[PDB]
Amino acid sequence: GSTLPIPGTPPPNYDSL
Amino acid sequence: GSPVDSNDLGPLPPGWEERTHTDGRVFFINHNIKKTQWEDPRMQNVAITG
Repeated sequence: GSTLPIPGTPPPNYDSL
Repeated sequence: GSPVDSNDLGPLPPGWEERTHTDGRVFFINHNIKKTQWEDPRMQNVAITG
């Protein structure tokens, strides 16, 4: 039940990578 | 088509990196101020100064 392909928030931050 | 250095960079811009998203789509990420983006920064260009 995803549907939403693009939420709006950018990819994973470098700090979290 | 039309081989020229009009709007081509190759391995992304300086300080940037091509990272693979959890969905498979490779996004762009800069190492200057640690900030990634879905859009293409190397593509959004059509002018310079020389």
